[PDB]
Amino acid sequence: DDTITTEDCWTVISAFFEEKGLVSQQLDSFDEFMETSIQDLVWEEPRLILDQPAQHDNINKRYEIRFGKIYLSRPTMTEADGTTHAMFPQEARLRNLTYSSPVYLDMEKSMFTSIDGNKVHIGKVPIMLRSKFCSLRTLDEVDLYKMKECPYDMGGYFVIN
Amino acid sequence: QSPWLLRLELDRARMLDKQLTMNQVADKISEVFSDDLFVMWSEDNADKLIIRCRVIEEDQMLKRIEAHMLDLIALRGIPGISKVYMVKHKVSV
Amino acid sequence: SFRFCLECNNMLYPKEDKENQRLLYSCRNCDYTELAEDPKVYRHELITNIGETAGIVDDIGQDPTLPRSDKECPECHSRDCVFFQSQQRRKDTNMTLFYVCLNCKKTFRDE
Amino acid sequence: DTNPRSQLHSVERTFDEVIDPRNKNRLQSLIHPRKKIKAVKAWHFFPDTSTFDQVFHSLKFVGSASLSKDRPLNEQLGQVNASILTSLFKPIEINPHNKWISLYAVTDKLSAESFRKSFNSIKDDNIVNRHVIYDHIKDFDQMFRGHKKLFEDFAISFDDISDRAFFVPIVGRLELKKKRIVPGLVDMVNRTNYAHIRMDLRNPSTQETAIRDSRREQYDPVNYSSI
Amino acid sequence: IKLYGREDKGTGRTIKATLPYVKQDIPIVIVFRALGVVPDGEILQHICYDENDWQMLEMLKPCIEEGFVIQDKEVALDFIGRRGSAALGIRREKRIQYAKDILQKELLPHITQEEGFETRKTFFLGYMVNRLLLCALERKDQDDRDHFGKKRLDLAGPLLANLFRILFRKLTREIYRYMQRCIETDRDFNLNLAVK
Amino acid sequence: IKQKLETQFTCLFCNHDNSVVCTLDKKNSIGLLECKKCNLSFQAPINSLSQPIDIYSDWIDACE
Amino acid sequence: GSPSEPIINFLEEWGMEPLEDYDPAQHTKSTRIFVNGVWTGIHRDPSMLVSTMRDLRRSGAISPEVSIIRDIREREFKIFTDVGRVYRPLFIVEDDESKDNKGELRITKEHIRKIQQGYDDDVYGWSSLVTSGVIEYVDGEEEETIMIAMTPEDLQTNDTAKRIKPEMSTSSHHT
Amino acid sequence: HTKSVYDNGETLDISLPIHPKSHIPQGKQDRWVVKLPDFLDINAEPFDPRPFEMNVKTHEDKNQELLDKLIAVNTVRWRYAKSETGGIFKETNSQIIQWEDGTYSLRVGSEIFDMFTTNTDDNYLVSEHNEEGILMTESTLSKSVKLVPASFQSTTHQKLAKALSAKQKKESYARSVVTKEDPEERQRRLESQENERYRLERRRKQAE
Amino acid sequence: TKDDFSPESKGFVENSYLRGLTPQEFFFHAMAGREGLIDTAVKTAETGYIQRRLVK
Ligand SMILES: [Zn+2]
Ligand SMILES: [Zn+2]
Ligand SMILES: [Zn+2]
Repeated sequence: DDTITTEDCWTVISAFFEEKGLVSQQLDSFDEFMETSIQDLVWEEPRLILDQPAQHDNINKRYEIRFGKIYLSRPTMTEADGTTHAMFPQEARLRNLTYSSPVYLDMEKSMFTSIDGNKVHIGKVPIMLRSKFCSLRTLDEVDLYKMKECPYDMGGYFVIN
Repeated sequence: QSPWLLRLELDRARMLDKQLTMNQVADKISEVFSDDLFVMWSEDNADKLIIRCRVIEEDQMLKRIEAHMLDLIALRGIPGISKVYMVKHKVSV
Repeated sequence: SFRFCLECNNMLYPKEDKENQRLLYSCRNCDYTELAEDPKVYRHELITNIGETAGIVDDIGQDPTLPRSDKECPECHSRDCVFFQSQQRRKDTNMTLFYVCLNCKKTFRDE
Repeated sequence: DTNPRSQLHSVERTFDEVIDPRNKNRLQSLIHPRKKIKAVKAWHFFPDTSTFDQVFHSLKFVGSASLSKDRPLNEQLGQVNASILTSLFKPIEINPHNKWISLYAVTDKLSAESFRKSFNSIKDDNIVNRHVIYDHIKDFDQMFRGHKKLFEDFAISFDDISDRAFFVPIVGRLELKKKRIVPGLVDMVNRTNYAHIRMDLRNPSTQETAIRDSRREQYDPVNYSSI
Repeated sequence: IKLYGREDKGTGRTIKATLPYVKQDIPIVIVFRALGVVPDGEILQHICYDENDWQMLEMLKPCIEEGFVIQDKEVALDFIGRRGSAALGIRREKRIQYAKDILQKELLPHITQEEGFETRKTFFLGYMVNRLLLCALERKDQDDRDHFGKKRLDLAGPLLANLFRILFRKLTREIYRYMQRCIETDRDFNLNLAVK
Repeated sequence: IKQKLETQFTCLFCNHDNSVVCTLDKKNSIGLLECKKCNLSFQAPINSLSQPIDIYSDWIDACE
Repeated sequence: GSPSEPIINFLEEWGMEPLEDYDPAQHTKSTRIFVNGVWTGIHRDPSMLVSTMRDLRRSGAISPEVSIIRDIREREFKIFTDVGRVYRPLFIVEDDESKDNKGELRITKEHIRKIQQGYDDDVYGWSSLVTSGVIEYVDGEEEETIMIAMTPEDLQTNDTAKRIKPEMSTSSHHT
Repeated sequence: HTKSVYDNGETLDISLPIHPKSHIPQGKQDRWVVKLPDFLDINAEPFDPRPFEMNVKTHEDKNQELLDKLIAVNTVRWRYAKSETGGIFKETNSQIIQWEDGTYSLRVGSEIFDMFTTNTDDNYLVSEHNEEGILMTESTLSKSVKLVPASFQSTTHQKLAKALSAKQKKESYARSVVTKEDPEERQRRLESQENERYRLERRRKQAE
Repeated sequence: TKDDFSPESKGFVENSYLRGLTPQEFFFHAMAGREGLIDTAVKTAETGYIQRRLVK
């Protein structure tokens, strides 16, 4: 073979920065969170239980609800007149909005008795910019310019108010 | 007296460095303990410097006596003065 | 070293017979009693050197972070060896070196 | 190779490439991939037919319950001893909270040797009435762990004359620790176990033999199916 | 696992172990017996791994002497159960069950959570006591608190996960309270009103 | 040396609370529980590691 | 963060024996095996095990951010898949004695040319280098067991303006 | 002198039925306990090619299918082989290989797995008799045997490494969805309906 | 390597600022500078408190 010069080391470092970037840890952690952590936290305590040994003919009734799947969407903006539309970070910056997306949870109800259920909105989670769940992840260089976003911006932050 | 025996091996080098005599240590033990303990000591020429003792269930009592002896037997010196150094002082006279 | 009971696995405390004048190891959880071989009931070391060379393993020659010398082995006269200082880490510990051969793997000094 | 035909062909290929243990030349042809060392001897790997009906458990002593450690017990039972190899275990449970195991053995060496020789030579239909008396030795506390899969553990026994190796299933593992009997319960302890147990050797009944053959029919139906 | 007693002071150098939901420290021999290994020899087998080291055996001797008073598993569990900070007046069997619960769970939870799996807990206890003795006998330096390979960094993921766990538990408690209030009226709630 | 301590235990005969006093003597290895209202006395052996909770639990076991 | 179940499966496959089958008197020379701080078993040939684990991690079978630490002095073998460990990449020097390339970098000019092109000669980026075994990640805890050359010129053995490099003469040879 | 606790002398006249054994160990009643690895399975049932072909299961998950394929091709099996003389003989696909160093290896087909033997004391094999509630010992388990793959280049090790590497790569629990309206619309409309029926119920109760 | 007591292994910088430091010397020098900054920013409060008590 041939020896490895310092320029080869800088080529390897350039490959590293081409693949990872400078804010990869933030985006990777947030993507891991949104992808698995919310579902695992919901499934940590998946069963609420209420019992009532009614005697008023003894009927032991158990009421229990199960938590199912987590559904996420792209961030949306709801106006005073009632309409909705897709939100982008520049609009959130200009109008002092929060860049966040709704979270839906499947709740299943069962009515246990012994003688002896769809998507519910549970809240809005702020979205980290340029992550897998951000609207700017897909946009190419030209639409990024049309959206008034700087191509040198790297993301890794949230827009609250 | 009791069948239990208590002998302790003392380092020859540091005992000679401190300039101490075995008889002095024997008299110190005799004074602090009166006749409650019979004491014998090997002479100077012995290969290993030893000093035995005999009391006059007492294994734990002998252990406590040995711990007390190791702790608070003062051979010589001023209590509280842990170490002493020699210093040279330049004085104008 | 202290022995254990052969029937209920507890510690064998020493005991002295008044009538027989003998040292016996007896378990306090039963009536078992075995005759003691030596009169060394207890030994306390004020200044000790154990653990200085006791920290030795048989795979220490595979460590790449250890320095390598060319000192002569006393047993097989090899030309490669690995040295290190004392494993004891008190303030009074000496700075002497322990050498380990790469064939017989014994610990030897330079004095 | 997701094709079922491909999997079947691979199975028959593996079946056909078995090296005959008597074929010394083919055995020497085989070479270790890493060690690069030639083969010396070979043995066939086969299951056992006569033992699948029975239930086998791996029994181990934990800690001080070791027979070698208990020197007076080992001296009394003999310094492999046939008494150890012919010992009896009797699990008795007064309640779910309190449980122990009773151990029995043959103190006499001649009786234990005769019983072991008779037991290890059962290949005919004539069994002598060996009224062997077993004496209680010691009791231990027990815990049990079950295997989720059937053949989680298997013990291998060898047979040099046939060049085979017979393996038996293991259902569970039993661990024993030394138990110190409470002095306030010795009155109830004396009413549980027995000082002696007599074992009588008799030919198995026809109905029990048929039941065991029916149990073995799951493994081997060619030679044991009822007609 | 504290090591009480100063050098040449305080008589014996006993080793007491702090346990969760237990008001006062506990000697290592008693909890070792409570886990289910009574003989002292096997306790030393678990703790030490080389019989010729007489110094660690000497340092464990006061613990053996102190724990000699307890000699059975059940009395050891009961002794655990008296100090377990629970309501006063609990019966002996219920105290033993409470000790079994507080011993199976919340004692080294990262090892295991199921029953009859306490052998690994005993081995880990022996390992901890061995490390404590190795540091106490000046055989090893105390651990470097500022070592960076012993530190961890929490990014957006773990922080948001902890926050979401707290908020989701609050939301679940609100759902529970609303359900309890609504069952009084006995109505087929839409379940889209309980969630806030 | 006898040690007298005021305890917040409940007597099972008079039902009055905060009227239980534990008296333990380590020299003779004994422990006495006395009710300030019922005047009943309970005796149980104690060990070197004994605490008032030990004697209280012993009294509970004796009562049932 | 990575799951520890494949790690336990690999360890049990390669001869690790559980704690219930462990006797400290019998095993006076075995190595304790920890996984995420949990003592899970023992082993008597730690060298083959650590070699196999490291080769598997370098091939991509185990995640590259998994820590493989062998403490020879304390007879311990620790593995970490926890979240929050800070790591950095390093070149790998061929340390196999039986190989001809001993004492030399695994990365060659072919790798550099492939990186410059962007594809393999039957995308080739940083991850391709990491899973080819020429680069690997190490955290602060694993750094205590490795020996690092500062520059590739250091792998092979009087101007008043040029800086002076350490001699490192205390050892006769360096691996 | 620990006196014997049991001295009643009561004796049970229990007789156990015993069956002849197909084989008898020679020279030593020793057996080796072997832990079953994940890549190896035991099929005591005789090999039946047609049901085996008809019961092959295909799954969308490539890792599970690959694991099933590996364990199936590596499963220890046996079948009846028709001899050329007209008799029937038991034929197996598994063998035991002993090298010159004295070590043993389990061979199935072309795959070879090494054996690591650890000596174990006070370990025996017993037979359970549930109908009588007693345990009858069988032999001694002197050595514990672990099965280890021979080399990296073995196909079993490569398939296991591939399956375990690609098993942890697939991780996606949350499922995306498209919101068309305000997520709080359901809450406010149901609150309005509940307030309306509260007013109606209050009016009815005042009118009742 | 382990157990190295040579000057370069324990923080002796043999180069000048004009010549340029090696990475090991750079890191050791940064450690010493960090010590200086911490010492100043920590002793300032104690000195201020002593001065206030003296004045009062
Ligand atoms: Zn005893
Ligand atoms: Zn040598
Ligand atoms: Zn009262």
